[PDB]
Amino acid sequence: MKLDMKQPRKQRKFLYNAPLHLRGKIMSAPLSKELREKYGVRNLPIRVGDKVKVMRGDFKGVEGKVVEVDLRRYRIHVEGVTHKKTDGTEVFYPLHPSNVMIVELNLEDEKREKIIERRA
Amino acid sequence: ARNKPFAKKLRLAKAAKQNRRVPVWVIVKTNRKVITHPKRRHWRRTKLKE
Amino acid sequence: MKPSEIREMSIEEIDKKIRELRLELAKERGVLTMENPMVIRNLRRDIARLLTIKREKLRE
Amino acid sequence: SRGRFSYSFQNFDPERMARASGRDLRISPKHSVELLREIRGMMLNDALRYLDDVIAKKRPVPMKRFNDSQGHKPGKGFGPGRYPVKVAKAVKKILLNAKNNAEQKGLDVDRLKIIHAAAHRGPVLRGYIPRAFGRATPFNEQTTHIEIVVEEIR
Amino acid sequence: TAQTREIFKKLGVWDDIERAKKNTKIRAGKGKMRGRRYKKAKGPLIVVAKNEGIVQGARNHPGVDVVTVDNLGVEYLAPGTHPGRLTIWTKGAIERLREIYG
Amino acid sequence: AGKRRVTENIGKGHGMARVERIKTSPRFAAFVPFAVGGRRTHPPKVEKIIW
Amino acid sequence: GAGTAPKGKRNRTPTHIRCRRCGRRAFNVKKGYCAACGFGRSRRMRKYSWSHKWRKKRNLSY
RNA sequence: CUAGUACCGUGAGGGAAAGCUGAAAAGCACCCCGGGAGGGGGGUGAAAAGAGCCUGAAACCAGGCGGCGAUAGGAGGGUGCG
RNA sequence: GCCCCGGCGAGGCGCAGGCAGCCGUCGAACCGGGGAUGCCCGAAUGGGACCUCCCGCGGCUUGCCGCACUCCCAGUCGGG
Ligand SMILES: [Zn+2]
Repeated sequence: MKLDMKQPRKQRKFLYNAPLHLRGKIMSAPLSKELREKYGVRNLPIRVGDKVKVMRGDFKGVEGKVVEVDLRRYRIHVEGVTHKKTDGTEVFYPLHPSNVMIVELNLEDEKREKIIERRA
Repeated sequence: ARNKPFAKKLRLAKAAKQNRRVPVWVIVKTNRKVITHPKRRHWRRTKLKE
Repeated sequence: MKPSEIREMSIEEIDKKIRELRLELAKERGVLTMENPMVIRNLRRDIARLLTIKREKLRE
Repeated sequence: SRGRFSYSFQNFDPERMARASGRDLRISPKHSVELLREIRGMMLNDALRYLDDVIAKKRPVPMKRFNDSQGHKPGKGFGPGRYPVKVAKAVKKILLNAKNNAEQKGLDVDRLKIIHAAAHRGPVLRGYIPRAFGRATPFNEQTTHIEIVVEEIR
Repeated sequence: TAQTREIFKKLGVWDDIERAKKNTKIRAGKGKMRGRRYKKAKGPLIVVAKNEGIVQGARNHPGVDVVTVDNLGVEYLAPGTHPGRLTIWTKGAIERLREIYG
Repeated sequence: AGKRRVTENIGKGHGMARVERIKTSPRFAAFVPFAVGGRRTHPPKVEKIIW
Repeated sequence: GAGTAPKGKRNRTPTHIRCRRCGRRAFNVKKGYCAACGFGRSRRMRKYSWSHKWRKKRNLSY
């Protein structure tokens, strides 16, 4: 996307009001060195059925599958990243994808294959 | 009995439908940020324009 | 209930389907006063589809 | 649970003391002040007797700070006096709350003693009364907070 | 840029470039809302006769300015009204000075 | 800016100062440079020469 | 006198009702024209330069 | 910020106020009292920051602590001491 | 909110942190472009408006088209 404006008000306005077909791109994450060597790609937009490793925060070092992606709030849900409630129900802790790394992809649609073919 | 023009009757019906409070699920969904709207009106305090 | 199917049909069938759908809508709105709260929405949009495509045909 | 106010009392020992509060009450803070000045430093049961008597209008409460146009009463030591019934009732409710809290903490009611009793002014509820010559003047309610601390004499 | 890096290491101005990098701060005040954050320090100034790539090569070094002789001003030579800036000259630039004298 | 309100002054003999005031419900002072929401006495101007 | 008591004789027919073109209650019912838009008196809109009403309605500077 | 909005005037017209929990709702499980607003115990959180929510000044009110205090005369202070 | 051509590539159902449920891999939501539907008043125009609502005349086949004022070209058809 085209972003050439040195005014923070305009940058943050774009970010807060960006249309949906760009939030997936804004929600990208990097690959592990193995996948990087294999496919020739440094980062990809994230998807639900992906295997994921946490690199920053309290749950540093945990691995899990992605189960939910919210484009409005710019967040994702990971299995195993949870806290308990006053009563005792478990609930997910919402994470940013810039704080996480991909270790196994979900390759069942042809369009992701095309994204890789494109940026490699 | 009491004689009304029809368009006037319809405008009055609209003004009556307008006069109720914000529902409860809107308050739940907004986290107590929307509680009122500016068209509450009591028949004996603020008059319509007929 | 999609244009794929709708455009395979003739006009009389389309009008008949519109008719039955409108009666369904009236009955469902009647019961709604006293599950699946999207029946009304989907019925409305099906009616819209049918009218759009029938007009495409009768115009060409 | 879910309390949003603190106390003016310092050095609270959870082992020998219990607390109680009343918040946002539609009563007179002046009369609250006058009344609490009397039960300060007393035993809980003696204070409950005092309040019963006040309510039944057999014991008057002296007025030493808020006494404009107030008549005297029969008995030694009385200039201005009064009978605040609403305030008595509310204070009685709070005192029973405190007695319960001590009983459940594990103290002994026979030796409970009031060591802190203070009234505070709460938030005002604005109102208006129509006057003559096209005016409208305030007609407001002043609310009251009351705090109480009980200790066990050993 | 890497060749410029090596040349500056051999000449002895890489340490002033490092000072420029290190002495760069986030401002105090409301200029941060209006952009204008990151008050940046000044490094060396390269005066050249003709540009044939050195502008691109040296641009991205923090504090480094590149200018030709025909387009010199006093803000390149005395930032903040304080004169005595570290300057790298060229032979052609000095000959053009011999010609124009200013 | 500051010169959008319509005002009327009360004058001598109201136990009040001679300030220009709005003529509906609140009746707040307006348009003067010591009033809240009024015009500024000596604002910056683009005519000014900086060169 | 002239104050509170004459205010009781405001139960007659109103001087203005709603206008079909403008929307507001300024249509003079006995003369047959609107005092805000000119309906019944002119095809064109009432629009004076000394007025602030239309500028306010469009959020314009004076 | 649900602003030319609410509201005022028969009308021409006049015209407000109102921003901020927390990294994450983890937005308070369970117990005693109370007709109930709610209070007291217990819990979440790095921190109650508790939705009457960032920080939280002064005026003003109450309580506690210290000094004085019912034979006594000046715009409430100044100098010197106890 | 309905349809079609392209883009993007899995989620989506406005401000708006809820419940119950639906749409989408036959490529959605979203974005660029092009179409359909588009109640009443209003220049308001078949005729009337003290209440954004009422009352008609022709022609065709219950549904459709025409029917204001001031003019031009014409001419008892029409086109502007
Ligand atoms: Zn009008």
